[PDB]
Amino acid sequence: HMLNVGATAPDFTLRDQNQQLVTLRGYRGAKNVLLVFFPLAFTGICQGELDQLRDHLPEFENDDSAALAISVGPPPTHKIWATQSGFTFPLLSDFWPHGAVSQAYGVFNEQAGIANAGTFVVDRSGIIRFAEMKQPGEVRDQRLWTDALAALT
Amino acid sequence: HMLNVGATAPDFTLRDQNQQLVTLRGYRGAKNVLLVFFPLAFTGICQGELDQLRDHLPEFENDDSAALAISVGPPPTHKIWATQSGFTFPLLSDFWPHGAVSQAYGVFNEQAGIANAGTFVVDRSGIIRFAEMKQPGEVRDQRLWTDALAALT
Repeated sequence: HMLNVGATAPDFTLRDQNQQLVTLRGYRGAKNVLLVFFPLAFTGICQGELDQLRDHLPEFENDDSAALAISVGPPPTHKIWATQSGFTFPLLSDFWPHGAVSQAYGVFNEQAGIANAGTFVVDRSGIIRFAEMKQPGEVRDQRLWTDALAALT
Repeated sequence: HMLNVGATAPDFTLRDQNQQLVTLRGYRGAKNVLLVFFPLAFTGICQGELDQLRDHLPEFENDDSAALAISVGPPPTHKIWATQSGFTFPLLSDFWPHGAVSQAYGVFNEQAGIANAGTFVVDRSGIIRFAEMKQPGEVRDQRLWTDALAALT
């Protein structure tokens, strides 16, 4: 089960698609952070969700907000996928330990070994202010993410 | 340590790039099996290795032998990579549990969470007849594999 609103966002340091280290706490005091967990690269549903994030990127990656996509895939996988899909935002690798970050946020699927489609908004204080789990047969509403971020400014 | 010649090749059941199950024991009493463990899809080092396999595929995949590539990546990853590289042989997913099959063959890298570049030849009885792990920094000479399979007829 997902970490609830008001809980302290577990810290993490993960490799992005270009092998750079990205730390959640690096955004404390500066930007609200949108964490988009997704199951697998090269799958239709994740493609659609990240394509929509790509299309509305300025509403998520700006002076007040940062957007980080997270999955169990390693950087080379995310690099190729990001290049083909045109993703310029960071795709982080919760690869080894496998899904450690996903488990900390309570969005890890132990049966399949992938992250569930959970989204969080972490405020400037490192506190989770928004938490949304994707429901069966549907895509997450991203207007809801922009509004949640806009509300924290 | 890596499993060496004389040992029983641990049995496995894994999904190939097209989600079809592939078991090692299915080849016993029929074909010699080349097991090629590789670290990560979309990396130059693994590309070079599997390209060499692809370029000489008829010598490994015939009436007397089959070739299986294995790594920790999931099927969608291998599917896309196989399509881009023109790989027609099975790329199996040692994805969940993470690196289980690789750990059973003693070719799993615990620091990086990937399989080391290990190659095995399993004969019709299920015994390892060839076992070689890539000297990281040096490239695998695949004519040594063909000779290993040549001696099993």
